Amino acid sequence: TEDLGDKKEGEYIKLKVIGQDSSEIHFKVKMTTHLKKLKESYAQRQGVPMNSLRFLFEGQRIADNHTPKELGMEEEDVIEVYQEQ
Amino acid sequence: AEERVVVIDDDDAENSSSRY
Ligand SMILES: [Zn+2]
Ligand SMILES: [Zn+2]
Ligand SMILES: [Zn+2]
Ligand SMILES: [Zn+2]
Repeated sequence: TEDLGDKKEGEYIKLKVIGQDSSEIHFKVKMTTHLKKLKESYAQRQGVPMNSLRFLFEGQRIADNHTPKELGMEEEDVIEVYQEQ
Repeated sequence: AEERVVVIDDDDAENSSSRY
């Protein structure tokens, strides 16, 4: 049931999140996942507030409720992390 | 530095090899 629930939603894509120090963490998300969950996980692993960071896709700000589908993201796409302005 | 893959579960985030 859980397995059939998962596959209806499709596959995970694997994104690479590149930090200010050029370190890298990959995240798997589904195409309809809100990226706030990625932003929060990344911030949590870096020890900093989420709102101290801005997350860009091809230079565009990623909103909390953006999804990979909305952004046109694909397997192996990159998210860049910068300090909030 | 070792490879790091985090699964955003939304849903079992344990297995980062997963694709569904
Ligand atoms: Zn890949
Ligand atoms: Zn691309
Ligand atoms: Zn890697
Ligand atoms: Zn599931």
